[PDB]
Amino acid sequence: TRIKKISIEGNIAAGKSTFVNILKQLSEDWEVVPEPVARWSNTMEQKNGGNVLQMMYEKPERWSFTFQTYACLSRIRAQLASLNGKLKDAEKPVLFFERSVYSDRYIFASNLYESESMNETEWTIYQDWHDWMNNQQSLELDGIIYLQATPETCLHRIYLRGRNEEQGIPLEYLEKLHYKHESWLLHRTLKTNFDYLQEVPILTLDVNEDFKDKYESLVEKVKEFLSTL
Amino acid sequence: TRIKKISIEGNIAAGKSTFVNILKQLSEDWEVVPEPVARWSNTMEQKNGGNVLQMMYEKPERWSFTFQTYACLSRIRAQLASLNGKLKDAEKPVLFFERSVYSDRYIFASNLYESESMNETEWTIYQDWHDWMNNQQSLELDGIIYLQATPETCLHRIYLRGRNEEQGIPLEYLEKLHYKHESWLLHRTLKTNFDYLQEVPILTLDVNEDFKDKYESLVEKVKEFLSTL
Ligand SMILES: Cc1ccc(-c2ccc(CCN3CCN(C)CC3)cc2)cc1Nc1nc(-c2nccc(N)n2)cs1
Ligand SMILES: Cc1ccc(-c2ccc(CCN3CCN(C)CC3)cc2)cc1Nc1nc(-c2nccc(N)n2)cs1
Ligand SMILES: O=c1ccn([C@@H]2O[C@H](COP(=O)(O)OP(=O)(O)O)[C@@H](O)[C@H]2O)c(=O)[nH]1
Ligand SMILES: O=c1ccn([C@@H]2O[C@H](COP(=O)(O)OP(=O)(O)O)[C@@H](O)[C@H]2O)c(=O)[nH]1
Ligand code: NA
Ligand code: NA
Repeated sequence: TRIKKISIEGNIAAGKSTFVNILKQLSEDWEVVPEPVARWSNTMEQKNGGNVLQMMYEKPERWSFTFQTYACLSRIRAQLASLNGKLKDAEKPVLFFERSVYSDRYIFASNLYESESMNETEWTIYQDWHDWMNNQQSLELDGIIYLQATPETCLHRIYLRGRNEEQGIPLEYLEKLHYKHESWLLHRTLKTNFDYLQEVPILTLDVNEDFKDKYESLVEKVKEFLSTL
Repeated sequence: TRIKKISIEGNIAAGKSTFVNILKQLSEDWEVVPEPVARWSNTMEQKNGGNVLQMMYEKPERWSFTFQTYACLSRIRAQLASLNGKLKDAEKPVLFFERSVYSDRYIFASNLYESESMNETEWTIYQDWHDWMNNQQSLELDGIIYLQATPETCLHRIYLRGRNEEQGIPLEYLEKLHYKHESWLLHRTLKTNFDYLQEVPILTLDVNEDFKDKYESLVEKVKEFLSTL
């Protein structure tokens, strides 16, 4: 029938990839679109993405615009392709997106503008492109699952995941991203050019406690949430 | 009925803007989409474009990717808007595009890559974005009118038009762009990811002689060309 689209949102190393790969396995009606940036961080997209990530570590204020535009186009095409290719013989089809087009802009790109890694012209061009690129759209979300963790939990999980380039990320940065997610998804204080988002259902899940071998209660809340949509 | 789409192609100051504003007036069935870059060179797009042009004059190797992506998105939306808003009560509707999506990539963006104003990653990202952005398309061309002028004619016409920032453009640069237009539109030696372009009809017009008050013979060739499409 109609595929349900659910974004999984959360800070760096909150556990979105872990959670998505749990969900993947529990039902033939449940599919997953991993975040392109996540995969680049692990082929022509993969080659461009690896180069942009490395370039960004050196000089965020030169590459933030290029990076954000490509990260968002790569997400849009990977999401469209899952919508068109998968779950068509399924009865209650669900697509779980690792993050969204809205996190790209209102979390990451916004944060880079706010750090002066994009200048006003780059941020304005980026918003114009984003506003327009997302009309020329059937990616509209049925609901958002927020994986809520403390900055400290995420900082610990960055250490656990043990990526060289990430070991430098400081608590202060994560506390910034955390704050943006609280404003957007909990207090719902964040305005956007996407009217329907104000009324989109949000499930908030506390993932401060390890869930890798103990996720039944989280999946129960996901199944209840899905029944309301 | 079905709007016919014709790109007007030519080197800098060949006379495309002059020619398009002649055509505009000759028929209620004839509409024109000026090139966004041309208008920026004369409002939020206008403000972004002015800033990007000025930034480009200072540092082409920093802004070529940002400039080319925005110039092409601005063209795509201005072309789409003319296709959807105009010529609907008209019997033999024609839209004349000042340049195309194909000149953006195969002339300008290509030329900037070739001058090392874009690095390989920027050029590859740009081509990926272009390939994909132009599927998510009803802008396909019925025919191309090539306004063919010598580099010297164009250099003279840059002096005539008398834009401060352009008075620095050297013959060598124009000879480069000229060569690209000859390869693409005359010898048809240039390959592209747009199969149909190999078979698109091209009218070549010599505009070395001033036509502003003497254009009847050119318009006669345009009307004959249109009757074949
Ligand atoms: C790879 C990489 C390299 C570098 C950076 C980075 C480093 C430092 C700073 C602060 C700059 N300061 C300059 C001086 N000032 C005084 C203070 C500030 C900002 C950024 C970040 C990333 N990853 C990102 N990943 C996304 C991302 N992830 C998913 C989705 C999506 N859309 N974007 C965004 S940044
Ligand atoms: C505004 C502006 C400022 C600057 C330039 C510019 C200047 C110099 C150079 C050569 C660099 N060199 C560096 C060192 N090397 C040794 C040799 C080379 C390249 C470029 C050009 C433009 N306009 C353009 N306009 C379009 C354009 N027009 C319509 C449509 C469309 N898509 N693009 C492209 S560039
Ligand atoms: O309940 C959890 C969730 C995550 N992790 C680990 O924490 C890191 C971050 O998880 P993930 O990469 O899924 O986070 P994402 O960036 O996708 O949110 C990884 O090493 C996980 O194996 C964990 O040990 N227990
Ligand atoms: O037959 C012509 C065509 C053009 N021009 C002048 O040459 C310059 C370049 O023309 P245009 O701006 O139309 O060129 P485009 O860049 O649009 O090709 C302008 O000053 C025109 O008025 C001219 O004097 N006679
Ligand atoms: Na599944
Ligand atoms: Na007209």
